[PDB]
Amino acid sequence: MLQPGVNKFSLRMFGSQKAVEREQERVKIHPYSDFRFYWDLTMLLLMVGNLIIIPVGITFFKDENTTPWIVFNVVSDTFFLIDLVLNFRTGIVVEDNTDIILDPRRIKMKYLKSWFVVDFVSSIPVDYIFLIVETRALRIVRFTKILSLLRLLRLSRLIRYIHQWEEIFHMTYDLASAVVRIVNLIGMMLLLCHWDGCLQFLVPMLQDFPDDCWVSLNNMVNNSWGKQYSYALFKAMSHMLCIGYGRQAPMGMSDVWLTMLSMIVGATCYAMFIGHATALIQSLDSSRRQYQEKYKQVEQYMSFHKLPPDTRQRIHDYYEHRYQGKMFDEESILGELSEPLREEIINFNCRKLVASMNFVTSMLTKLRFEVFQPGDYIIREGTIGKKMYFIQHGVVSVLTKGNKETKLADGSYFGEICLLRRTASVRADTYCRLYSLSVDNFNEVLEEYPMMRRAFET
Amino acid sequence: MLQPGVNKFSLRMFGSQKAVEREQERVKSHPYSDFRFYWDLTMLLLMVGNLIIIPVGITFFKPWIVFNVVSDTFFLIDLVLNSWFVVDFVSSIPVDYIFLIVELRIVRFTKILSLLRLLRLSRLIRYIHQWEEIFHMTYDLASAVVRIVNLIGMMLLLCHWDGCLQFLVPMLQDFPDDCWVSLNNMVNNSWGKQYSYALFKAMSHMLCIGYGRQAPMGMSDVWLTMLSMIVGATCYAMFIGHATALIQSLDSSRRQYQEKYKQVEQYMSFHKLPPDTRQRIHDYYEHRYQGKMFDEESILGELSEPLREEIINFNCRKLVASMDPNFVTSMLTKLRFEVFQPGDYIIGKKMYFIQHGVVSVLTKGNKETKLADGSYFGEICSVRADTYCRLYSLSVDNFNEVLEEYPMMRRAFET
Amino acid sequence: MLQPGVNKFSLRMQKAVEREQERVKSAIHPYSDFRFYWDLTMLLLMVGNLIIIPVGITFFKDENTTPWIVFNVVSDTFFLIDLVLNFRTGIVVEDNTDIILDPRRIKMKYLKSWFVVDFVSSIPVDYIFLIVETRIDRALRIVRFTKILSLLRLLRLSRLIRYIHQWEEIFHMTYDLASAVVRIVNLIGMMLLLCHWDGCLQFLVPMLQDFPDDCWVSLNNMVNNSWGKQYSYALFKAMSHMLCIGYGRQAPMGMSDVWLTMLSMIVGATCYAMFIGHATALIQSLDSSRRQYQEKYKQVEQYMSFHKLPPDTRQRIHDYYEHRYQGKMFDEESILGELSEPLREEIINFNCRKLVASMPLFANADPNFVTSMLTKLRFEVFQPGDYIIREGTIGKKMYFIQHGVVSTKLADGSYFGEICLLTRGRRTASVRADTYCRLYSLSVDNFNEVLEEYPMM
Amino acid sequence: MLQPGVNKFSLRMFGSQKAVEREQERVIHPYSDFRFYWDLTMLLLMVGNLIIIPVGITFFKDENTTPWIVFNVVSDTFFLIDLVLNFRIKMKYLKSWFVVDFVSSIPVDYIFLIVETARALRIVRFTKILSLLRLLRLSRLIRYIHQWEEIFHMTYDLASAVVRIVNLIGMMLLLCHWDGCLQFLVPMLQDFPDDCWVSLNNMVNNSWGKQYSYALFKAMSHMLCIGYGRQAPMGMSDVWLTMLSMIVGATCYAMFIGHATALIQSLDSSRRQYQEKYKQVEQYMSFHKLPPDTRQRIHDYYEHRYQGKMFDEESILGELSEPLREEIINFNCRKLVASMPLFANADPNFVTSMLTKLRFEVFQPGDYIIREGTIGKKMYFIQHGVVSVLTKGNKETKLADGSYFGEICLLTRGRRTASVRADTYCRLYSLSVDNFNEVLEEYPMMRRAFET
Ligand SMILES: COc1cc2c(cc1OC)CC(=O)N(CCCN(C)C[C@H]1Cc3cc(OC)c(OC)cc31)CC2
Repeated sequence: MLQPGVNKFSLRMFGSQKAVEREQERVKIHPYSDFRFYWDLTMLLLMVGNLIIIPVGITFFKDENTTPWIVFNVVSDTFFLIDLVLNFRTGIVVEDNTDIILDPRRIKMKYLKSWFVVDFVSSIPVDYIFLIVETRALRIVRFTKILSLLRLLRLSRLIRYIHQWEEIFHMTYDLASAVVRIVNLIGMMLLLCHWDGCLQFLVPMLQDFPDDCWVSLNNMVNNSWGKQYSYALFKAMSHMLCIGYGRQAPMGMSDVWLTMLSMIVGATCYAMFIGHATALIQSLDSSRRQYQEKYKQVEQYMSFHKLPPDTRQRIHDYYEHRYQGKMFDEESILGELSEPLREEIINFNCRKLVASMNFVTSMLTKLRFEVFQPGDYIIREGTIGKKMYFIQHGVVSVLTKGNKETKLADGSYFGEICLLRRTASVRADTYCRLYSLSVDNFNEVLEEYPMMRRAFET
Repeated sequence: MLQPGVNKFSLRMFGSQKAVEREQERVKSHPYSDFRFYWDLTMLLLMVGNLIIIPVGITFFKPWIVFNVVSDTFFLIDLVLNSWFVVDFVSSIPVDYIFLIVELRIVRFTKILSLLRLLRLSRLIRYIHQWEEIFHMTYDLASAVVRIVNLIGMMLLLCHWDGCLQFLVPMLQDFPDDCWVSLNNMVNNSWGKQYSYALFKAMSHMLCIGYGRQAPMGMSDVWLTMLSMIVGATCYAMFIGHATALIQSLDSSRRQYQEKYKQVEQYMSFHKLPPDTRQRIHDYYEHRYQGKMFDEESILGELSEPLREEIINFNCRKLVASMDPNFVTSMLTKLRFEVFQPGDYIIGKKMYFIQHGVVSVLTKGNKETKLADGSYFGEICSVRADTYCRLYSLSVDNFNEVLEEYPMMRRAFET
Repeated sequence: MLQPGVNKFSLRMQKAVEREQERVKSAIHPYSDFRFYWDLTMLLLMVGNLIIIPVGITFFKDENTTPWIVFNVVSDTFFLIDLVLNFRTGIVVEDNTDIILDPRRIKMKYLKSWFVVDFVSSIPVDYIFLIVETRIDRALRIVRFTKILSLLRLLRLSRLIRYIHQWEEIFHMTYDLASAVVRIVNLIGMMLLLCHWDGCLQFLVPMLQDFPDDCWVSLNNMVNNSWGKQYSYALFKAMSHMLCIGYGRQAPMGMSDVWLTMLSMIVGATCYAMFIGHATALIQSLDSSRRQYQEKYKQVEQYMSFHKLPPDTRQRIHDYYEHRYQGKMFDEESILGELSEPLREEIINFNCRKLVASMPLFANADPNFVTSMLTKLRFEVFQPGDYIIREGTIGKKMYFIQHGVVSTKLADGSYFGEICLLTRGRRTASVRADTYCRLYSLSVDNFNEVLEEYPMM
Repeated sequence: MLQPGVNKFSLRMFGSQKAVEREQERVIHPYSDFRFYWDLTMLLLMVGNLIIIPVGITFFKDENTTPWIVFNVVSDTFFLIDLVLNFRIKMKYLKSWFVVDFVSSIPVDYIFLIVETARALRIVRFTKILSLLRLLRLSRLIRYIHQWEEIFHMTYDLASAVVRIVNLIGMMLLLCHWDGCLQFLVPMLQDFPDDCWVSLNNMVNNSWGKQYSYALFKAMSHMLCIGYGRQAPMGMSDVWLTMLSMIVGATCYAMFIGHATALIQSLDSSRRQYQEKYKQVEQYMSFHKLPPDTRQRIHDYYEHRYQGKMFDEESILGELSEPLREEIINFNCRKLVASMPLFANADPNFVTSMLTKLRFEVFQPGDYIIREGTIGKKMYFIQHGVVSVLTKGNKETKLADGSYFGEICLLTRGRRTASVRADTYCRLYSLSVDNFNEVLEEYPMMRRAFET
């Protein structure tokens, strides 16, 4: 299973099949192996369970040496040693370059600059081994508890595993991905609040019961772990939201300093999260802002030249019925694409129109999109012929004595004459989305294409 | 009648009347029709009444039987006329009354079923968006205040929901001694006071001021105020972020003007510019752009040909005609805007058209010639500027292409 | 006298000033000195009223003392005077000299700018109401309605902001950090005025309802305390509502207090939120070229990572950027483009005459095409160790050394290999860069085209 | 060592010692190493006094013992030496901060009380007020730190960002404890009022530890806008001090949060500039109706061409100088363009010009690169991926990195003899025929060599 390649992500990370096979011959543990996926899924599950339950067990409750908590801790930590020794035989992507690092020497030397020390200190049963090497009892309990808090260093594993797997899975960068990111931020913040509540319940217990503690004043001595956890989370979330100090203001120096640090970090983190979410939602609403800026610049330009209200209203109508209220660019998007994709776009969008009438593939590279408005002349009499048109969605009425009122439907074509002084003229009935072809473009595309131009001229 | 026949908001969707007859066969095959507009308006009024009345009735005052049955009739009209199907299927029928047919806990079940009736706010969300672009006034500061007031509006109905919920939860489970009601002794006071205190706790929790006159004691109070605080603060913070972003976007053009002037400040810092020029540059930007930015070239090259023709005509018809439509029009299509500054020398291969201001001519023979709006000069193939002129330019080369492109009387023009 | 004859702000917007006189010779101009001083007198007197009236009408119960009445009536006389002077005045709006000398024109324009508010604020509605009541002749109701109708005078905020805006659009000479501080202190002034008004209201709303036991005045034992020791705590509650600190000493109890607290939380916190957003926007707009430089460097580093460049180049490019743009943007081509001619040639002259005129060929000739080719010059920045030109390479680009000394050693004002342009072939000199030499450049094509367009020399 | 010749990052400013020799030729230098050591000791002693002076003034009533006198006189002497060292350029500085530096450096309070020796208690109050006004090392520290910003900086990445927020929070905690000591000092100077908060809290004779750790709590509660403290102000000098504390704390915290959020947002800017472009393109496909397959095959092209890494190749190349563009293009393309035999014998100048005429191009698997019967227009130097060339009765021949397909019709014409197809995301380097023609017409040295 160490050989990578799964249609869920490998076929998207590597569009062609062969590249995926190339990954396989790279082996001839891999980052993209399915066994790695299963291992990291089980990891995330069990280790998030640890990050949630360990602060509850070690801060609240008594008689920690009971069988269920002990066996849970030892099995989790043994899995942690397993993945720790696995980290000495693995591979990661470096600076986005796909490097297998199947050599243990490399995955040791270059890993000797990572956070390996954090994983070392976290993934060893410090509480048990420190108790054994020592073997004042309350003081030893204090050390073993405060070092048991070091099991929460698995947040580093969580964040690194998320970072290596944030880019693997995507569906659509719309509200679906944005809500995923904001939900991840909210989950991290509630994890922080849970940790802070457990800390504010444990620091009194670590000192043993004070008389100047929030626990004594609130009489939360021997009621329940559920209510105590609920009220500690209450204090932590009130601190970050800046509601207050719960029921009573701090009374003891220990709790004064504790609430000071808790509320400073909570307020700072809440402000950071709120600003990040606001920036994310503005990025979601980015498409409207560009159009708003362009329209405000247009309005200021019209005011700078003192245009009459009729022209201003016509300009407003043209802008609202050209860009449809949110902005895009023809030139840049058609210039930042490879040849096959550009020809695919110009074929699908603009081939049915020409098919209603390799020269064509070279003529299609000169069709300029163009939108007019009702009542506006397209071609005017007395104007030298310089352009034709290819209706994509519009109805143009020819102005002629014979052609009193016509409605040219989709896929029509006019102005072709004088290509090879307009005889007539046409208006716009509805919102017509024309195309265009300058006579110079036709002359060029023809003169680099002579081997059929010798019959085109006829 | 499915025929819209609207010349006020359907005219914005389709400017010409002809498309109206097109919409005619669109009927013969409507969201913009009169009947749908009337139905949506009546349903909108009734559902606003729903959102601001039913939470009051379900929580307080444990008549109203008249209002709920008639409301359900119009909801059924929506479903038969009709993405979000189970939501309407649940919050479109009298679930509370029909639940008793299936069956104190039962009575409580009817109310929590009625709590699902609020989901039409989602229908309002979709509706309020699709009325947003059909009609508009302008993009001035006034419309922004309207948007902010509407934002405050749905956040305030959210406050109403939150207060009703915060009064209901300690009311469903009788009234425990640890509930905020028991602590405030306001068990049997007036409806006004109860609603005021509920909306007050909700207001404080979202606005992060306090809990009120007390602090949560029972587990129900703690957890209720818990989620109240988190959701209220979060939603209010995003609301304020959106409002401030919109306000800052209102005066955008001034912002880009300021950033461009800051970049010019850096540029003048680099080249050790003398203070006189460092002040003249500031004045020239204060009057050329008037502290608010635009780009004439991009806008002109972006507009459709008839529109661009309209603006260029309205700007320069009197200017050029003061010296065939096609030749003069092509000449107009090549005028550049060259706002000058007082005391700046002007001029010889270019001619100048003065739209605004006063220009002076310096010569040794005659003392000067005073010119005004519309006068043409520089016609060859030095002079000063007195006021903040807005001269127009005609480069000789551009004149050459304008002449050569039309050969009907080209040799006559060069003659 | 009514003619605008100032030499401070009318100068900024010279013969046009005489044209301003012309627009008055057709007969008060908004830019007139007397108008400006009179508007300043209203500025002071408006600030005074907006502070005193809410305190006077709320505090100092049974306000039958004479000096307050004298001050109020004289202020009302100034208000009638300035309202009637608002008739037949020039209003420069839309950056256009709309002097509207026509009485109908000034009438309609003033009727387009909160006319009815101006009348209702200017007229002493309290005095007229009391005099008509005395002419006519529930007593306590009339007593409270006296203060209620005197409260109509707070509509003068609209006039105050209108006058300051008529001056805000004039005083815009600075847009540096000083202007940001001016905007910030204006925001703080408006916010503190709202604090003062909310504090006065926190007492007025109870006061107009006498003093019920549920009001905070009763519970705080502040019924009989001094006026200062009441205003201070009222403003304390106003700021405690605005800043979202708390309800004050004790939570709201009565329905009136609860609803007033709700309204104060809204009008307080929302306005403070807009204030904070404005402050953050201004402090970020203070430093923007640094942000743009950071974005450009991030894009360049991102591109450099895209091409898997060796670390030596990844250090050389970083050094080049930090010693070329040095954390602050400058786009020479665009800035020069969007400048009118005379400023452009002035900048180019001051930059380039001493540098380029060192060698004799262009110095001898007439400086018109010389100025043109100077405007055609380009900015180039080099780094030590990189050879500017190579031996056995076609010499086509001269260099005018504005700064630094590079290798013989050439000091500032020298020139690099100008003989290559007039000759042709491969240059045999490999000049070595030794300093951060900011040079100037051109091309042989530019030289050929300037000699073609100007073949006189 | 009063000259800036140093063997550290100062060299990064001025590479060659001859460039450094210019400053040695001109030349106390602020950039000198001795001034560097003096600035570090200034920083250390300045932060020490900025933490200790407000506490020494307020809680330590009549600290007439010798240690405090020694501390104060050492500070006075060292600040005076710093002032006299900080002194041609003085006239430019003359209208700046000499009143500031004079009042900050000298012991105004101590010299004031010497000439004096209920007037005595008022003199003590004046001494305390003068020593408080002497705290202008806030401004001094701001100046000296702001000097360092231009002096040295490695990168503006996340590493420096967290440092910037840490600096802001350190300055803000400086403000916190200043306000904490103030909230005790102002009531203390009046003598403990009955209605004051200290009296209500019974914190009248408690130790320095409590009187500091709860005053700090009170003074940064108003900063985090959490509340007042144990009680409402009650006292009215107290409520005015609460006015000032509320305003300054909330306003400064608002500015600090705005600045920090803006920094963390500008930290990730390229991703935003790519997301905006992708939203624009998404609207482009929404406008001209297209099948979902084309939408997917454009999304894939962006995800494997820009990779979410938003950069503009033309602008980045242009804004660089030629003696820096040359190394980039060389490292990217010397192996590729020297691979084919015809250009291996080409002139280095001709090679570099052809490199400057090279253009980056990307393709997708299954998409034709060159077709059958089309007019040949460009040339290709494959840099990545594998390409499948199909030439009539030919199987899927697979060229690799460094190869070249399309070299035909480099100067000739005719229809395409073969059709190629991309097997992977082959990142090519295109090369148009007209560019080849123009480089040969401006380098006619080997026109006759390439004529064959
Ligand atoms: C009163 O101070 C602020 C208020 C607002 C804003 C900014 C403020 O300070 C940064 C804008 C905003 O997002 N908010 C944040 C609201 C979040 N909390 C709940 C508001 C209150 C608690 C908090 C947190 C603060 O710091 C961010 C703060 O600074 C004085 C004020 C407050 C809404 C209005």
